[PDB]
Amino acid sequence: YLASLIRSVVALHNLINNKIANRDAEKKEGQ
Amino acid sequence: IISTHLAKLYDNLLEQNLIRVIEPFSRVQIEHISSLIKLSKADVERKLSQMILDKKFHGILDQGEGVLIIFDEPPVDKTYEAALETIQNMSKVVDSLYNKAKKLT
Amino acid sequence: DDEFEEFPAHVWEDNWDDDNVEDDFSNQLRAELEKH
Amino acid sequence: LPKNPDLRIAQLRFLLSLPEHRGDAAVRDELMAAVRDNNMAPYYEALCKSLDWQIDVDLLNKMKKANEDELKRLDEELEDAEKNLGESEIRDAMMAKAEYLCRIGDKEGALTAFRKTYDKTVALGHRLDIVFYLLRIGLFYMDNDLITRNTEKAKSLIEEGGDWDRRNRLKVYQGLYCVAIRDFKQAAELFLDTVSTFTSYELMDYKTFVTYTVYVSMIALERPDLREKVIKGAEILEVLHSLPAVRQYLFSLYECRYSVFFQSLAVVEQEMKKDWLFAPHYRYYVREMRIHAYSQLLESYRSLTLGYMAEAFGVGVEFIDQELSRFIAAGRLHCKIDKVNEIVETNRPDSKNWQYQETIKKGDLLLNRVQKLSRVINM
Amino acid sequence: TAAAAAEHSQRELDTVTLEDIKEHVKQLEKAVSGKEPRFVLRALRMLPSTSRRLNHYVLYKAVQGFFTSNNATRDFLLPFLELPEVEAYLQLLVVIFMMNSKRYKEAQKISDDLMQKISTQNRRALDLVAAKCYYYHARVYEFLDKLDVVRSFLHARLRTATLRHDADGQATLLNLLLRNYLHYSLYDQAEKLVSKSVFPEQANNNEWARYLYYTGRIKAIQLEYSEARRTMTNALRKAPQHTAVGFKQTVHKLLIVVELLLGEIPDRLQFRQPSLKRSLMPYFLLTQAVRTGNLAKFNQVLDQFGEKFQADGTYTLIIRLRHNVIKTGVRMISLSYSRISLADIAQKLQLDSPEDAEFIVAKAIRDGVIEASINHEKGYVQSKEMIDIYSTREPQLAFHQRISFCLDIHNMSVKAMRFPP
Repeated sequence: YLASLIRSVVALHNLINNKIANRDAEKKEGQ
Repeated sequence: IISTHLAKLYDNLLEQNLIRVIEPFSRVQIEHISSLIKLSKADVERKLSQMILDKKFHGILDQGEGVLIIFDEPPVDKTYEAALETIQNMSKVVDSLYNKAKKLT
Repeated sequence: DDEFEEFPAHVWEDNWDDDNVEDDFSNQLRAELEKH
Repeated sequence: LPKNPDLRIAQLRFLLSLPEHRGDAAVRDELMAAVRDNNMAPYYEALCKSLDWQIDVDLLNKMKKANEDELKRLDEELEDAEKNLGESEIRDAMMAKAEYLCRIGDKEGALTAFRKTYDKTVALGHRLDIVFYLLRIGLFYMDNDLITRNTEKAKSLIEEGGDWDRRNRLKVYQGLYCVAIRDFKQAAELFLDTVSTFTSYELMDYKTFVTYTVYVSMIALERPDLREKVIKGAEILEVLHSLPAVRQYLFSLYECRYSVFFQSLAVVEQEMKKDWLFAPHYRYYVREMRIHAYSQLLESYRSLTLGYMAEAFGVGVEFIDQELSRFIAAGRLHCKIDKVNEIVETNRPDSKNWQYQETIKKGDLLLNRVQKLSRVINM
Repeated sequence: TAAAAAEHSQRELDTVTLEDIKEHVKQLEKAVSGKEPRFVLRALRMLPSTSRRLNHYVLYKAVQGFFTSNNATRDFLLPFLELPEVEAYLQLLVVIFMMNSKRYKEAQKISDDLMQKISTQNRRALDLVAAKCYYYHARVYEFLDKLDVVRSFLHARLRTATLRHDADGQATLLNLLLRNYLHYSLYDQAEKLVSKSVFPEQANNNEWARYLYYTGRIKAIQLEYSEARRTMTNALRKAPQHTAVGFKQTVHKLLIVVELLLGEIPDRLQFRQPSLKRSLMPYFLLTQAVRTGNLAKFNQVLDQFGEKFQADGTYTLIIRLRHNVIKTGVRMISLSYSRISLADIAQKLQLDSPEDAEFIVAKAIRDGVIEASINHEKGYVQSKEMIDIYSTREPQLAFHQRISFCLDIHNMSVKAMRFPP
């Protein structure tokens, strides 16, 4: 359970990074 | 200057004698221990309670049938410890992830 | 963020037992020892 | 430092402002003596208005005239300093004016004068002294907002630069404020850290400080730390030698002589309710100490009978049963009663069991946070 | 002319808000043109702030300068102000401002225009704007105080929006329909509909919170206290933090009531909360009375605060309270005891007779709030022999639920991971 919790937290952090990168890329491309 | 030291020596000797006489057992009658050690039931009970509270030996009293259940306490599992501190670390990491996302999106 | 405008709108950490009204422990002890 | 204001005045006023204690007239004599000596017209008027006392107009007018004379003299000196003397003596005159306003008890006037003095002045030591005056005024008036604002200010000044003495005095003030706001854990920490080097004689006497430290340390410290840092504390033992009741109380708790402990707890409740700083905490303190004694006694047992509990605590079986039931219901004890054959079993959780429960609780918190994050972001 | 200076500053703010509206509109064009049938949610995220900052002249100039592509529909906006998604979003802003002005008649006329337009246009990226329009139309008819034809029409719209496999529209329609049923006290029909419907598992957090609140209300009045309490706690957790004070207050009140019914005591932190202290103070008095077990205090507080009790709605639950007041008494008596006798139970609960105490403890067994045995041969209520619950499958089950949840979070995250190219 501890292992799965850590893995899920890491996955969420990766998704947050991906969202930030995608929004930055789209904003830069638009402007 | 002498009375205090002699009282401390008395308490230490009583502790050592109690340990020696209680080692060859797993469940004893406070009456039997008192008879072995040549003291009074109330005094031996109070000393045993103080020792147990201060964690001198692994045992729990029972003032009913008049018993001293001695045993060995299994060592605290270090895995649950490390897991708990890791849970705390991940909680503060989740706080950091909030600070990132909820403020940049 | 979205908001629910649809629905109409000490410095301590208190405890439930605190509000309970009872005699001062000094008086309680005095009574207990008087009847004991 | 000086007693400006003198918290003894707040002590006496609060003691008077209590039921079954008004009219003792010894408090009245002492308070009136101090008020006349320090010429506190605003405080005299406020006390009379709040508590509905008679006013001795003759002395009130005499001391008001004295107060106006002093205020005019201070203003004239400040005007002369501004006209001729330099910024240093202007600041000195402002400092004296604020001192006198505090002495007379002008709360808002003293606050404004001190704010102006702090804004003008630049010396680090004088800034520390001004903020300490502000903190003492805040304690005098029991204004948590001002007290905490000035505490943050003084901490910032010390961090920017400070010395050992002002650091200790700030420690003591923080401890007083924590005792006021029921942070007994931090209060114990600060008081035990600063007990060996008590210097803030303007707030209380060393004996009162030691009694406060003993009370707070015992309510905030486990058995090992209590033994290590109070029972084996040089200064605490030295002062408790002169204090024959607090020593009894602490040592009864430590040596597990619980009847004497309960008697001492009763007397200590009465003293602490009479006290002004601890006043809105005596019920909580007594409840906590009762729970502490019950837990200490049950820590070394598995089946304890109400008869033996009553004998040990010098109380009745009915009272013991009532208190045990209330505390178990509130969840402050690990023990289950059995009334048909009066007994108290000790259902203390095993180490692994408690670790599992703690893991469940912490994991539930973290998982709720993670679920919130995931559902907020994935959309 | 301070008035003139304020007007010029207001017009500068108007230009800024018009630029914001342009940003939202271009986001709508980006969404429709590209994949990811979203970013309409991005545009709407500022919808509350834009609606708050709206102005009469702002809307008038917007309608005057826009809607130039085609159609003369600006004749329905200019007199009252004196594209696939852009028309819908601007028009939604218009109707929101009309509601702010409180002119319900033309508000509902214009909303019906919206509703016909959206029903005509069967698009897939317009579903979110349609759901927002549905919510605001339910609200305008609430303000008009009719809420009669909404039942049928939103029911038909829900049928259409569930025939189309939509989530946001389904959730919004279900929430509004349940709100109508509750406002008209049609609890039976609400229960039937929630039983025979399925809430979109992936729905907006606000809609999830609303659905949990309504379902908890249904269960509480339907005699499912455990389900009501857990659902209501989940709704409170899902709800926003620094807003929705009224929704949070209602959830707190009903949750406190349902907990008192279950036989527990609410956390004092709820009441201590500044945003809820004054609102919940009557319920603080009720909680104090129940904990004390004083029927006189209970009755006097009920009489004093009956007004708020219609304002919110708890009377059946508030008498079920008295029931669970005695239930809480017996639960605590069994909690802080292991072998208490029937006579002692009667003495401590002030019950008239040991036989009455026996009946009450048996009903406590019904409710499962004491989980204890009893023996009338000698007349005492023995408790379940407490077991060290770690050499059993309860920890396994708990860890299994949590592990499955963590795996599901990882799966959902790694699926939501997106790449726009």
